[PDB]
Amino acid sequence: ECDCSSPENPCCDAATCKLRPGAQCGEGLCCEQCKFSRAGKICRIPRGDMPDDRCTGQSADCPRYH
Amino acid sequence: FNLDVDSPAEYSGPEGSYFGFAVDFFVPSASSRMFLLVGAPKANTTQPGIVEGGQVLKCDWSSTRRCQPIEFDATGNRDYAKDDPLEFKSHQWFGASVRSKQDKILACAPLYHWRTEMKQEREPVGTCFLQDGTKTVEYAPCRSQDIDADGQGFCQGGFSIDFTKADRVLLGGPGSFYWQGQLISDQVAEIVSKYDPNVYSIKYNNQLATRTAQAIFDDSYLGYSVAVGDFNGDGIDDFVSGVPRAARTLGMVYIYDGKNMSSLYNFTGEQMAAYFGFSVAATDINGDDYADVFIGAPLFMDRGSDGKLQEVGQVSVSLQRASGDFQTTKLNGFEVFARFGSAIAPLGDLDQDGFNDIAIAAPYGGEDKKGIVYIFNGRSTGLNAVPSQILEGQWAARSMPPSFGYSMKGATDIDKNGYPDLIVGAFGVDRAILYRARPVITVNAGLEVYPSILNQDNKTCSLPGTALKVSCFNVRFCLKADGKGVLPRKLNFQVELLLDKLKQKGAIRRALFLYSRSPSHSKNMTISRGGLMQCEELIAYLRDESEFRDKLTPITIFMEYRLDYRTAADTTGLQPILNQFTPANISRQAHILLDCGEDNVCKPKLEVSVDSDQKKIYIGDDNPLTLIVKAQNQGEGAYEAELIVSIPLQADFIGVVRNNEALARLSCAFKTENQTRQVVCDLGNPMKAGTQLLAGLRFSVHQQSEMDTSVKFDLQIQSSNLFDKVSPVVSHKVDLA
Amino acid sequence: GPNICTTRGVSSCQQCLAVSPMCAWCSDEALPLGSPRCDLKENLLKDNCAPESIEFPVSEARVLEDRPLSDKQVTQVSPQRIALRLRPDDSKNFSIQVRQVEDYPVDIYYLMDLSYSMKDDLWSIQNLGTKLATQMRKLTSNLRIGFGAFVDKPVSPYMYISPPEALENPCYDMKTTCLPMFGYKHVLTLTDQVTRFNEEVKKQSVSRNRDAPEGGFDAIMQATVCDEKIGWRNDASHLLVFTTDAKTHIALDGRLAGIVQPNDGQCHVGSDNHYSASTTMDYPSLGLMTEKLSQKNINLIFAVTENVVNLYQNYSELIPGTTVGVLSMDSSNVLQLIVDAYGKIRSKVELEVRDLPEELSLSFNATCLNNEVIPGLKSCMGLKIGDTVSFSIEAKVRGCPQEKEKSFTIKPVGFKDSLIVQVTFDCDCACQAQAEPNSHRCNNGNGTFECGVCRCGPGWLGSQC
Ligand SMILES: *[C@@H]1O[C@H](CO)[C@@H](O[C@@H]2O[C@H](CO)[C@@H](O[C@@H]3O[C@H](CO[C@@H]4O[C@H](CO)[C@@H](O[C@H]5O[C@H](CO)[C@@H](O)[C@H](O)[C@@H]5O)[C@H](O)[C@@H]4O)[C@@H](O)[C@H](O[C@H]4O[C@H](CO)[C@@H](O)[C@H](O)[C@@H]4O)[C@@H]3O)[C@H](O)[C@H]2NC(C)=O)[C@H](O)[C@H]1NC(C)=O
Ligand SMILES: *[C@@H]1O[C@H](CO)[C@@H](O[C@@H]2O[C@H](CO)[C@@H](O[C@@H]3O[C@H](CO)[C@@H](O)[C@H](O)[C@@H]3O)[C@H](O)[C@H]2NC(C)=O)[C@H](O)[C@H]1NC(C)=O
Ligand SMILES: *[C@@H]1O[C@H](CO)[C@@H](O[C@@H]2O[C@H](CO)[C@@H](O[C@@H]3O[C@H](CO)[C@@H](O)[C@H](O)[C@@H]3O)[C@H](O)[C@H]2NC(C)=O)[C@H](O)[C@H]1NC(C)=O
Ligand SMILES: *[C@@H]1O[C@H](CO)[C@@H](O[C@@H]2O[C@H](CO)[C@@H](O)[C@H](O)[C@H]2NC(C)=O)[C@H](O)[C@H]1NC(C)=O
Ligand SMILES: *[C@@H]1O[C@H](CO)[C@@H](O[C@@H]2O[C@H](CO)[C@@H](O)[C@H](O)[C@H]2NC(C)=O)[C@H](O)[C@H]1NC(C)=O
Ligand SMILES: *[C@@H]1O[C@H](CO)[C@@H](O[C@@H]2O[C@H](CO)[C@@H](O)[C@H](O)[C@H]2NC(C)=O)[C@H](O)[C@H]1NC(C)=O
Ligand SMILES: *[C@@H]1O[C@H](CO)[C@@H](O[C@@H]2O[C@H](CO)[C@@H](O)[C@H](O)[C@H]2NC(C)=O)[C@H](O)[C@H]1NC(C)=O
Ligand SMILES: *[C@@H]1O[C@H](CO)[C@@H](O)[C@H](O)[C@H]1NC(C)=O
Ligand SMILES: *[C@@H]1O[C@H](CO)[C@@H](O)[C@H](O)[C@H]1NC(C)=O
Ligand SMILES: [Ca+2]
Ligand SMILES: [Ca+2]
Ligand SMILES: [Ca+2]
Ligand SMILES: [Ca+2]
Ligand SMILES: [Ca+2]
Ligand SMILES: [Ca+2]
Ligand SMILES: [Ca+2]
Repeated sequence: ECDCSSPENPCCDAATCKLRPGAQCGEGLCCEQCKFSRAGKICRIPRGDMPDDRCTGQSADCPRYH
Repeated sequence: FNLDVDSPAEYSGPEGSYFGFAVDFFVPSASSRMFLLVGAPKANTTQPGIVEGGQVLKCDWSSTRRCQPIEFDATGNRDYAKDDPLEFKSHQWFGASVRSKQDKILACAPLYHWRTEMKQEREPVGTCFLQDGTKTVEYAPCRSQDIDADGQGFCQGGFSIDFTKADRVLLGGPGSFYWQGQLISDQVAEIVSKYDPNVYSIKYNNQLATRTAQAIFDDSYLGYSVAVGDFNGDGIDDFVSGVPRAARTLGMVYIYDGKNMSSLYNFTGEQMAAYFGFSVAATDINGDDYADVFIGAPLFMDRGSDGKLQEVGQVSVSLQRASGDFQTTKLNGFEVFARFGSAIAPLGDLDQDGFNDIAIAAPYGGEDKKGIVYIFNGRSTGLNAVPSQILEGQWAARSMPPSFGYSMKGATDIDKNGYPDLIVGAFGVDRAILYRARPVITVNAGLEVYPSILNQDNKTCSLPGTALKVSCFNVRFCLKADGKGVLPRKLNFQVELLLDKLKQKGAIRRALFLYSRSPSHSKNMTISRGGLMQCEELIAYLRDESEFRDKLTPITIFMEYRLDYRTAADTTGLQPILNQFTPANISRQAHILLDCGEDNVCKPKLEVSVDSDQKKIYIGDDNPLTLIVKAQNQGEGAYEAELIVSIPLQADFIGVVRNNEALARLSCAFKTENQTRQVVCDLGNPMKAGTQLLAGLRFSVHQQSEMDTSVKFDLQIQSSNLFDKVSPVVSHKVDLA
Repeated sequence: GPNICTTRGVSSCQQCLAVSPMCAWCSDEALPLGSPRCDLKENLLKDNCAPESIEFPVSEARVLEDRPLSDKQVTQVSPQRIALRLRPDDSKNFSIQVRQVEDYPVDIYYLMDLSYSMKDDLWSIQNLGTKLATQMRKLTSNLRIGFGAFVDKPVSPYMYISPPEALENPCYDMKTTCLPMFGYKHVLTLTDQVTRFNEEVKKQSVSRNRDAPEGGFDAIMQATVCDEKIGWRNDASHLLVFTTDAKTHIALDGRLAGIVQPNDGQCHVGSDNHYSASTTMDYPSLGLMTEKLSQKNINLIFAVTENVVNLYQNYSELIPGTTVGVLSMDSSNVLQLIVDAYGKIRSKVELEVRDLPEELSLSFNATCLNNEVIPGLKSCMGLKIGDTVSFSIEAKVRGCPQEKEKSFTIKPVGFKDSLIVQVTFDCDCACQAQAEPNSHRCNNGNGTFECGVCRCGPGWLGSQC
């Protein structure tokens, strides 16, 4: 029921372990300063002839575009 | 320079079998016979259901040049289940890498494919077969359970293999961990003992392997080439590996500790896509017991004469020092698109001088792109940048380039003559060629002459036939030859003595032998190896003191010795060779005694003067004109002294005045050579000091152009001396009336 | 006074005209016998010869069509119809101006990386192709465009050779569908159909292989050396646009796949539009690639993604004459490189003469951009669209033929327009048309009388027979 796994994460309020106002994420490769990364941003360089894993712009984790 | 190229031992394999792709020597420790280990990765074997699996053939050198395959594996593809082939030996390229220790033979199949133990796949893990004479085991380090592209599934083990001094096998697979590459080292005894056909993922104890790295190291191809040498304090062999695609395709060479596979030192290329690390060699080239690293970059492009990049190839020579320092130099290729740094093969001490040598091959060089091999001799300061011998391919391309020099092996004495041999494989024409090093004979030739200053007056020498008692001088020449390896005790030399060298251009010859009476004398020698200076005495006599042209040019004595080459080791005639960096001739200088002061050179002072005695001639007549010339040398001896009277287009010479005793009867001549007519008169050879000449020359003048107003002569004395050989030019004028 | 006219042209009027350009003839009977009939026009006037009886035709140039050189049918050579009247043994000079106003012919071949790593760049490369076609259509009016594709060498370990369902569908292991792997595929020949190019570009889809490096240099070499297949035009500027998003396989990489045969630079694209030597020949080296590009006069352009921009910039440093651009959602960088490459095109005006009469001779003075007259030169270099060059051509004819009319075409090499002439050789006098057949007027003799003078036949060597 907590948006941040680590209780010490500043992106989430310590009182209710929920996201503080103005913040949308607390962890992830597509998460920057408690905010989602811009859509289309490369976040996972793959191995071999594979397409890059991008940022959806609405989540904090890279989708499996493998 | 001592490799025998006229009659090399040529071996041939099946057509299209890539025979000669890998070459090696087989020197069993229990037999006196040696064999050539030639790999044919595309040869057709007798394995049931296997097409072009490849094979390794041992070739007898003693006679018949026969090559017979070694049966490392006679069974076909194993089955994981009823209908489930466990392995795929077709086109496995077995024989692409052959290595041999005393009794062990290591042959590998880099393109050998395996169906893993989890899912039906075809992964080129690569496999090797280690044969210890009687027991043949299978070594597949990359056939482990870490099987994928990110594991060892595409390792292609056995792409490069090597043997360490401590009975260890260094194996390189450039496909491991998404083509990062891997080095795997195992003890031979462990490989033999731990073998079991039922288990395919055999785990060997005391195995040294490089682990996976970060994803930015992918496609580096570590293990493309391998080498072994010692690069730290202990005696264990460290692992030199070429990484030709590392550092953003710049190329790198990794040196790993041979004890725990720890990184030791790094080399990096200077140009991209040059394949720095295609071939690596480790040998001591300056003979100080520190192994040096030779790295080939066959695709290197250097700046040409016009500033354009040309692909010539390059080899980097790094000399190991007492500390971890390396002294790196570069060896650029000689022909464009020849791939100079393709193969580097240590030759050992090919000429038994004291420093190991190395062979570098450009397999696409030479005429018709046949292939070329360069031999470089090591020196105390490193490697000689100028190759001493050139080996050329002699087979034209059939469908693919002959690739003569794509693989070479050396440093093994196959004929027991004391010098290492060299096998060159041209897999394009399916050929393996063995080059035998010839014995090198070092000759210390001397030429001693009795005192170089010869006195023409000193004539205390008798003569045959006439006994004219003319001067003579002696010549003594000594010959000793020594060499290493198999060589008969007595060597036949023929020596020729030629007098008046550097002066024999169809002119006269002054120094003649007392008995032969000829300037050229030839004598045959039968000298022994390691013997004393065999010296012989000859007598040469000079000509008459007033016979030859001059006494200023020194007499040069030329001796030319050459080795009689019917000196065979009763093995198809392997003739010896003379050392390349030795003087094949020796020349001494003899001078003629001439009183020329303390400086040993005659420096004359030449003066010329003339009076008119007529001071006027009339135009219309042929007027007899006599010029009184005084030629004096107040300096030292003037050799070949003559005065030059360059008369104009008007007059001509009549004769010397002989009706009076106050003047001389000089021998005079009319010359017209080289656009100018002039009168010469001999003044004495030599023209002694303080000698004052006075003579007259009669002429006849008839004017050319009606407005001339004068007749001008020019007088000058010249000699063949080297300094102050000419008098000041004096111009005498006679006025027309 | 006595001159070459008085010594060579005294025979009759046509020979006098043939002697020298400044020789003049008198056809007045008032002139007493003894005074020269062929001399200077000023000399004839001094010799009270009738001006109407003086036949002195001066060689001159009569321009007929002189519509000015067009600016940006277009008029590219002025004048375009010049009439030449040349008396025998005379030289006349005329001036022409050549201006390059037609747009440059450009051939663009587009190489697409159709590997699986390009699944997120397929839209970018297709948009780049369409924008390339549009930009050169708006830049030059003589554009020929085409494209091809590559993945890598179709052999292990690059290909997915297992399971058997992975041969026709390399994405079988990941439970998706992709095109089978190929080495190089020539899809569209160089054509002027931009709509066809756009349709074929948009129809493309990606394939799959195993390792990150790709066989794009094989495709580059094949497109460079297969002139007939690609459609390169000899008299045009060739641009090869190479698109990729990863590292590239280079020479000696094929030893892992079992390929040890070096690339020989020959063409191996058959009727199936496929690189047939992909699985047997190694990847090309940078030296061979540069040599082939220089030989075929092809301007390589790297349109690569940001992650490989530095790598391909260093590659282009190793390959002189190559530019690198960033492939992205917008094609501004590659389009700017294309614009610069088009602007670096320089044209040469090589003068050629066709069916020139043997008796006629030509001399050429070139007034290039240096504004320095260089005699003996007829082909200036450099030049741009709109830029003009001028030539001074002097025509000399040895004697005169019996054709009485000759015409030759002066054309600049590679130019649609041309300049024609009408060389009307005088070779005779106007009074000769009113000649008298024989005898009659020429006294009692039976010679022939024309142009106020008589010239008898054989035997009669008198002035008037
Ligand atoms: C000759 O050239 C060779 C090639 O350049 C040199 O070899 C390279 O040496 C590097 C050190 O000098 C070495 O970097 C070290 O790599 C190890 C690998 O362990 C890792 O373990 C991680 C967990 O399993 C995984 O990667 C983690 O870290 C990376 C960032 O590096 C992250 O991106 C990953 O997501 C993951 O979190 C891997 O599985 C990998 O196996 C590292 O442990 C080392 O870390 C040390 O340094 C960092 C600071 O950079 C410290 O914070 C840390 O605490 C450690 O002290 C190093 O990064 C290269 O791997 C290696 N590459 C190759 C191909 O050999 C060689 O050294 C040179 N020799 C000479 C004599 O010049
Ligand atoms: C080793 O033995 C195999 C026998 O399986 C040889 O492979 C065979 O090579 C011939 C060429 O001489 C192939 O014939 C080819 O047939 C195709 C039509 O299928 C035709 O287009 C070609 O022009 C050619 O005639 C034959 O198919 C092939 N058999 C296979 C691959 O199973 C191989 O050449 C031998 N290699 C050596 C080094 O001896
Ligand atoms: C005039 O010419 C004669 C040549 O017939 C000179 O006689 C030779 O002179 C050499 C040295 O100039 C001497 O040879 C010596 O032989 C002894 C052994 O007896 C050896 O130990 C010495 O090292 C040296 O080689 C010797 O006097 C004589 N040799 C022969 C073979 O005739 C003579 O010296 C000349 N005199 C002058 C004034 O130039
Ligand atoms: C692998 O072997 C090397 C050399 O045999 C070891 O390197 C030495 O390590 C000790 C202790 O860490 C140091 O005191 C020495 O200075 C090192 N010698 C060098 C770097 O030349 C290394 O520790 C061994 N183990 C590994 C690499 O895990
Ligand atoms: C004498 O020996 C010298 C070497 O000690 C050689 O003379 C050279 O011959 C090579 C090969 O033709 C030439 O490239 C050199 O220019 C020569 N140098 C000199 C000093 O002549 C040769 O072996 C012998 N030459 C003669 C004339 O006997
Ligand atoms: C392309 O070439 C440039 C120039 O050599 C490389 O930039 C160098 O990168 C190294 C990284 O080890 C630095 O140490 C140098 O200082 C850099 N020099 C300059 C002038 O920038 C660049 O890394 C190369 N990139 C690729 C992908 O090969
Ligand atoms: C090319 O230019 C040269 C130089 O202007 C011309 O040569 C001149 O010809 C005129 C007329 O005969 C002379 O008066 C000048 O003295 C010449 N100058 C020189 C330096 O030669 C030449 O006629 C021109 N040719 C053409 C075809 O235009
Ligand atoms: C020396 O050898 C040559 C050639 O081998 C021979 O002609 C000559 O007779 C020999 N001289 C003597 C003295 O044997
Ligand atoms: C021919 O050259 C002369 C110079 O000798 C020049 O005056 C004249 O204009 C030229 N002819 C033409 C048609 O320009
Ligand atoms: Ca060691
Ligand atoms: Ca050393
Ligand atoms: Ca040596
Ligand atoms: Ca030997
Ligand atoms: Ca002196
Ligand atoms: Ca991509
Ligand atoms: Ca690939």
